[PDB]
Amino acid sequence: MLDNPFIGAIGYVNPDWATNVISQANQTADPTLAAQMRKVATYSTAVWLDRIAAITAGRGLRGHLDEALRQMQQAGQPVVITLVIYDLPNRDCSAAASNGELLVAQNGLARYKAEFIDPIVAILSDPRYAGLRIVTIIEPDSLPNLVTNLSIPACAEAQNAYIEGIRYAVNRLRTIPNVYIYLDIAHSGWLGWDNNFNGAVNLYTQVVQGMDQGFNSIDGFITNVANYTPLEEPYLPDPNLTIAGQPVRSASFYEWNPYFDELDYALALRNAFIGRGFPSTIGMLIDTSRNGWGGCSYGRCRPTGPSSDTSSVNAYVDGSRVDRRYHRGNWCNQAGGIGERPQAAPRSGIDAYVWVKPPGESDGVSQPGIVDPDDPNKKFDPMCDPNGQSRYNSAYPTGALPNAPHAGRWFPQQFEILVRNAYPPIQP
Ligand SMILES: [Ca+2]
Ligand SMILES: [Ca+2]
Ligand SMILES: [Ca+2]
Repeated sequence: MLDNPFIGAIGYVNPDWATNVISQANQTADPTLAAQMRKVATYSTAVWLDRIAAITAGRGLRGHLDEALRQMQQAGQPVVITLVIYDLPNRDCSAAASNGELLVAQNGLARYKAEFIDPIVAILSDPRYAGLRIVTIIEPDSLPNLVTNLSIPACAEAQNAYIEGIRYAVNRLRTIPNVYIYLDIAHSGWLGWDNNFNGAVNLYTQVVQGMDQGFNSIDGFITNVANYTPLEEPYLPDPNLTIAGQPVRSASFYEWNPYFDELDYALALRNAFIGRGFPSTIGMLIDTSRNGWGGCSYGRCRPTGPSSDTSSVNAYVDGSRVDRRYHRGNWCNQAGGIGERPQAAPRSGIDAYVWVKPPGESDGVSQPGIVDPDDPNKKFDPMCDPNGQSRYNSAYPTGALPNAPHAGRWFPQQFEILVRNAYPPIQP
């Protein structure tokens, strides 16, 4: 097994995603923007397995792997393909409504094992795929809920199913020598606060210790999956900097969380885990699909330096931060921009920047009353209401873009915004 599966391999390019990008480019009048979109279509994105049907629907898992083989033959070098394993029972428990098809109280764990993990493992075990590097991102929005959201019944009731399900997934995937396993661990705006950070380190250490190969059962962790938090806040590098008598982390946007960005957070987690007994061979991934924050939205353009307004900590932070969301918890259909392109080993301790969430795919439908004919499990979430307030702090708007289709479906208005706001900007 390699120390870093992203070194010496090219990323899988999903033709089904690229087809959507190119279709929009062909319908885009501005020749420069259209050319930028065509360039975007050449980049590598992860394949999401978000329900049992996803295993065989369309080209299916085998189809993507066969396509990866073709790209590998064509390129004359290894291909690394990223798969998102995302179907735990009581999935996304902190939402009032789960889009997940499996329920803990109705044989969810057992079905997760037999009908989701098992057939995935059988396909990945096919000797035909031995030449690939297969990266599996394990269950976004699962374990972090057990740190912060146990007050929510759906989360508290799912605890042991999450633990046993993730252990089962990793234990089975570890039997396949070219599978590289990264556990999802949210983002800095979720687990950055001291109590959450320590709670997460404790929890993930317990979860991994109980796996068959203990601390050797995984290859590392991933942050920022499907979120927008920047890699770096270059103009807020010191969370303890005093402005008007107070440290900048005390700003309303941060609420005393000292982690303003994903590099600080991912590297701190990695060091903490190594301190708990994980081998230094672990590496972190960060999803940079939508965290560039170029262009302008939410009443601001990207800052080009620390704010000149040192009159209050809020004025300073709000004028200095690259993440210009109204509130850090605003996760749905944000007017952000594409971030750093997928790349291997950008920093010591970081295995790669990856595009896990595929840019252009919706985070959720923007209003209730509309049922997805292909998945009646997908349900409107008020965080996606362009006219609504955040459920985490009602003083702030959701920031969600209007006219969004159901989650996973192509959202051309956001895709155009994501390309225009790319940082670094897309070059045709
Ligand atoms: Ca490694
Ligand atoms: Ca089965
Ligand atoms: Ca920083």
